[PDB]
Amino acid sequence: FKNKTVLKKRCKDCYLVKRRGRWYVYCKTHPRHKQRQM
Amino acid sequence: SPPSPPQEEIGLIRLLRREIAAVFQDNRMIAVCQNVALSAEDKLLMRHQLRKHKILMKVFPNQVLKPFLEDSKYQNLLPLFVGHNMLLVSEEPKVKEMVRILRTVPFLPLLGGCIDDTILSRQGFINYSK
Amino acid sequence: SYLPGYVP
Amino acid sequence: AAALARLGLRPVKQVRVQFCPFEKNVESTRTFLQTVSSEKVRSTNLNCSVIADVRHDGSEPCVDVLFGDGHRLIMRGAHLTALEMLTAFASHIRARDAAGS
Amino acid sequence: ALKDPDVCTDPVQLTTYAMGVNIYKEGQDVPLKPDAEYPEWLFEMNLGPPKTLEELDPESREYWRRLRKQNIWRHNRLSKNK
Amino acid sequence: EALAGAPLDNAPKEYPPKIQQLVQDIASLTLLEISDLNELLKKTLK
Amino acid sequence: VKTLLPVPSFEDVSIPEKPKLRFIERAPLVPKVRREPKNLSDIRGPSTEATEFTEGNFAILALGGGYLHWGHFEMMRLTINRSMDPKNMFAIWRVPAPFKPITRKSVGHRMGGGKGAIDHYVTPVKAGRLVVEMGGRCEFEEVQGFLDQVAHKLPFAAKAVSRGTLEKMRKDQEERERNNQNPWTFERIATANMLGIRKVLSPYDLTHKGKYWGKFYMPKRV
Amino acid sequence: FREVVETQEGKTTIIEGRITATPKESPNPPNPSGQCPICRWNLKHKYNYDDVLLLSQFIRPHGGMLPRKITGLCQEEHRKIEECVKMAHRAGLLPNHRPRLPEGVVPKSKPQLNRYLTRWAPGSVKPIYKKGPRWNRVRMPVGSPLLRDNVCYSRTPWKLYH
Amino acid sequence: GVIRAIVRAGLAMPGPPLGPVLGQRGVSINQFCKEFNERTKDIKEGIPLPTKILVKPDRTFEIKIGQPTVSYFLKAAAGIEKGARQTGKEVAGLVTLKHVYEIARIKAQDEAFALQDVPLSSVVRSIIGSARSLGIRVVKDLSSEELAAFQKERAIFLAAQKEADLAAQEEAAKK
RNA sequence: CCCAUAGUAGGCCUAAAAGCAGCCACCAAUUAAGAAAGCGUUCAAGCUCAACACCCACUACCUAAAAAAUCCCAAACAUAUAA
Ligand SMILES: [K+]
Ligand SMILES: [Mg+2]
Ligand SMILES: [Mg+2]
Ligand SMILES: [Mg+2]
Ligand SMILES: [Mg+2]
Ligand SMILES: [Mg+2]
Ligand SMILES: [Mg+2]
Ligand SMILES: [Mg+2]
Ligand SMILES: [Zn+2]
Repeated sequence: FKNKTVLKKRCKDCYLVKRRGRWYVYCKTHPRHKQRQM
Repeated sequence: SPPSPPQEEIGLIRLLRREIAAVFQDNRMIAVCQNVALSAEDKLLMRHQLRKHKILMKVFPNQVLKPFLEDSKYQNLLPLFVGHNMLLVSEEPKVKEMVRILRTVPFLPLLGGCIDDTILSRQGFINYSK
Repeated sequence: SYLPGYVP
Repeated sequence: AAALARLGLRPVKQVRVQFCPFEKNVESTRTFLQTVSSEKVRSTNLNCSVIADVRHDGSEPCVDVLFGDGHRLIMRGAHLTALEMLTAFASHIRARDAAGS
Repeated sequence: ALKDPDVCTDPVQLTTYAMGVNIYKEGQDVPLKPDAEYPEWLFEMNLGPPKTLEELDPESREYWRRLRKQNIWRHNRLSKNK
Repeated sequence: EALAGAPLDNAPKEYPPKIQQLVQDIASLTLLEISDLNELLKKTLK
Repeated sequence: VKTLLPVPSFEDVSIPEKPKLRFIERAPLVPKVRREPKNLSDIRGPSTEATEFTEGNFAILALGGGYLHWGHFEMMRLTINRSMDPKNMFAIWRVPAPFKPITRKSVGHRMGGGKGAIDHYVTPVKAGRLVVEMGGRCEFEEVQGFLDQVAHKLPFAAKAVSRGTLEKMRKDQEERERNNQNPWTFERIATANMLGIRKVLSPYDLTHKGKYWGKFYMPKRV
Repeated sequence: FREVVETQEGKTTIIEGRITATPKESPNPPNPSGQCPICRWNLKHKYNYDDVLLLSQFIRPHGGMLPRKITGLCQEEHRKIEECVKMAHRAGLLPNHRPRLPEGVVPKSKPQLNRYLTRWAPGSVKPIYKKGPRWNRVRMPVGSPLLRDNVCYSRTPWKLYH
Repeated sequence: GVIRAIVRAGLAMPGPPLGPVLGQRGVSINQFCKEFNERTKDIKEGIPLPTKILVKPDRTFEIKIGQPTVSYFLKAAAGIEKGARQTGKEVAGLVTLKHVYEIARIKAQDEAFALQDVPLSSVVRSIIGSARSLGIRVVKDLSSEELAAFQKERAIFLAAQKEADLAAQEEAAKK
C-alpha cells in the first residue's frame, strides 16, 4: 500500500473497492499496484 | 419522453435482407445448425469438407434474419434462432454428406431446417438421408 | 379506488 | 468459457446436453452448450466427451453430467438460467476434484 | 549466403514467359497464353489506387468494408494517446 | 402462406390433407383409364 | 449490426513547415534598463487580446490571471513537442516572450535604499486568453490528454479547449444569465448603487460584475 | 418468482427451478403517466427511512437491494431507496431480512446500541477527537443528503450535520 | 505448438534463426534439416518456402510446406532482385495481368487459399495488393520494347542510388 | 462481456526488424479482423485492443487529503404550519 490522493488502476487486474470508509486499489497479479486513499 | 425519430435503415441491412432472400429462394436444403465455438482451424477445415460437396455455410445476424422470417412464409423457423446460428444451405438436397460430416463433431447440434419447402426436424433430415 | 392526487 | 476453462474438466467423465430446439424454453440450455462446447473448456480435458442430443419429442430440456467418481448431476434448464447451471456445474467439479484426490 | 535464385533479365522472355511460376528443377517455363485464353474478369481488375468511399455504392459490402477500416484507423489514432 | 411446423417424432404418422383427395380419386378411375394414364406417366417420367 | 458513421476527413488541412513550438528566450535580446512599476492590473479582469482561435482548432484556455516566467515556457514547450505528432500536428505560441522586468533586492536587506535590480522577466496573462494553440489532422480527444497535463502545471487555472467546447462554454454562460431566476444580480445592484454598495466595491466591479476577484475568475458567477 | 431446489437422491443431484406465486401491482395507479413506481403513486419526496412498508417491496429476502432494471425505478429514486434501506437495517426496522448465516455459525453477543438515521457503517467511522473551532467545526452527519428535497412541513429545513 | 517460419528450399541449416527455436522446444535441428531438404529436393534451391512445423508433445515434428511466397513470385516475374525502397514513389518492377494470373494458379493451391475455396479472382486481387507494396506496377499489356526502356531507366536510377549510398557510407567513415 | 483464421516474416534498410528500432506503402482473403492501438520477445513466440457472432453494459464523462507541541471544547437537535 502506498498512500495516494488520486487512485489509478495500473493494470487490467486492478480493482477499486471501498473498505473502512476509504477507497482502495487491490491487485492480485501485481501486489505492488495496491493503493490507499490518502 | 417524446419518442426519437426512428433511425433510418442502414444500407448494409438492405444488402443483408437481399442476400437472405436469395439464399432462401435459390436453395433447396436449408439446415440450421448451432454455430458452436470450434477453433478457427477446425471451423475452416469443417467448412472446406462441406464445400467439397458444395454445401455453403452462411452466417446472418439474428436481428436481420428474424424480421425477414417473421414476414416470410418460414414463420415456424423462428424458435431455432436463439443464439449463434449458422446456415448450411445447398442447391440440391445433399443431406447424407452433411450428416456424416456433421457427425464427426459429436457436440455440434443439427437443429433442423426446411428441405423442399418442408420444415423438418433433425430426425427428419436423418430420415430424408436414408 | 384511487383519486388523481391519492398518496399512500 | 474462460471462467469455466480455468477450473477445467478433469473430474468430468461425460457431459450430455438434451434439448428440443423448436421449444421456447431451451435458450438457457443451448447457451450452456455453447459455453461447455468452447475450444478452451474442451481442451482442458480431452477424455471428457460433450454430447449434444437434439430431440423433437417435445420434452423439457435436460443436462446430464457424469463425473469420474460416478456421481451424476442433472440440471433441468426449463426454468434455470445459463449462469445458474454453469455455477452449479463448476461447484460440483470442485467437489469431485478433491474427493478423488 | 542465402538468397533467391538468379532472375531472368531478357525483355523477350520476361514478356513471353512467366519466369518464376515454374519452381521445379525438371519443369519448363510457363508460356503466356493468348489474350483470348484468359477470363474476362482478369482484365477488369482495379490496377489503380483503391476506390474511395464516395465512389463505392452504399449498398455493397465494399462500401461498408471501407467504412469499417476507416473507423478502425480512427480508433487507433484516438487510442494512441490514451 | 405459412408452412406447418414439423410433426413430433413420437406422434403417429400424419399425411397432408391435400393428398387425401388424390388418394380417393385414383380408386374411382378404371384400370383401363389408369393403364392409359400409366403408359403416359412412365414415358413422361423418363 | 453495429452502425458505423463517417469519419472526419483532414485532406484540406495543411501542416506548417515548422510544426513544433519555437524556443522562447529567458529575457529580451536587448536588456531593459528602466525599471517599471508593479502594475498588477495587467493580470486583472477579462482578457482583450488573444481570446479567439486563429490557425489551429485546439488550445489551452486561461481561467485566471498570472505571470509566465521562462520555467513555465520550457515546461509547455518540452511537454507539447515531446507529446505531439510532428507529421500530423502543429503548435504555435499565443503568448509573447517574457518582457516585463521583475526586480529583486539583495537577500537580507532592510526596507528602503531604492528599488531593486532587475532579476527576471515574465509574461502577464489575463483570464480568457489562449496560451497555446494547436491544430492539424487530429481530433480534440487526441491532444486533450497532454494539453490538460500542461494546463494543470500552469501558475493559474487553465483548461484545454477546442473550437466547439469553447463556443459551448460561452453559450452556456449566456443561457444561465438569461434563465436565471434570481431577481437580484450583481450588475443591477452595483451599477445603481443600491444599498450604497459601491462603498465596498471597486470601480472595476462595474465592468467585472462580480465574476472576477483579484486575479481569480469565477465561472459560476452570473 | 422463481425458486431453485437441490435434491440429492441415490448419489445423484437434481437441479430444478419452479415458478412460485408472484405479486401484482395494485390496480389504477393515481398517476398512470408516471415513469416509475414512485411517481406513478405520487410518492416522490414523500417517503423516509422508516417507511418499511414502502422499502420492503424493493429488497431481497436477506436484505439485499433489487436491481434497478427489474424494479423499474429511476436512478434518482433507486439511489434514495438504497440509502433508505441501509438506514432501515441499521435502525433495526427489518428484523426478518437478516443476512444468511451458514450452518454452524452463531454470532457472538455484541453490545446493543439503538440508533437511527445512520448514514455510515458503524465500523468505518472514527471518533471526533478534535472538534475544531466554531468556524471550522467537524460535524457529525445525520440522515442522508439524498433526501434533502423531501417535503418539509416545518419552517426549519432538515439539519443533515450535527 | 506450431512453429511457422520461411525456410528456403533445400538450404535448411542448423544455424539460426530456426535452429535455436527448434532446440529450445526440444525438436532436433539435424533431423528437420534432413527431412526438409529431402522433401524440398525437387524445388530449385533458394526459393523461400513458408514452413509450418507441428510439434507434438513427445517432440516428434511434422512439417507442412506450402507454396513459395508471393514476394518471390512477383520478383521473379518482373526480373527484379529487390523491391522498391519507397513503394508508390518509385516503380521497381513491371509485370502484366497475365503474369499475375499465372502466379495465382500456383498460389491458389496453397493451403491458406485452398482451404477457403475462394475463386481465382480473389487470389488475383490479393496478388495485386502485394505487388503494390513491392513497387511492381501491374499493367494490362506489356511489350518487349516497353520493358527494355524501363529496364534501361531503372538501371540508371539504381546506379545513382548506389552512388548516393556510397556517399553516405563514405561520409560516415569521415565522421 | 465475448472472440481472433489468413496472402505475409508487405518491401526497404539491418548481424537480426516477423503488426509493434527506423523509412515507404497501408492494398487485399474469409460473413468478419488496423500491413496494427497498447504490453512483450536479442529476432521470433506470447498477452490484449479495434472486427464478426452473441446481445439491452440499457455507464459518470463535473473533481477528491492530511501533522504540533498544558486539556477536546457550550450543551444539544434531522419532523407541528414566517413567525
Ligand atoms: K495550476
Ligand atoms: Mg476484410
Ligand atoms: Mg497479415
Ligand atoms: Mg520483410
Ligand atoms: Mg515491419
Ligand atoms: Mg502475433
Ligand atoms: Mg520489436
Ligand atoms: Mg475485441
Ligand atoms: Zn495491477
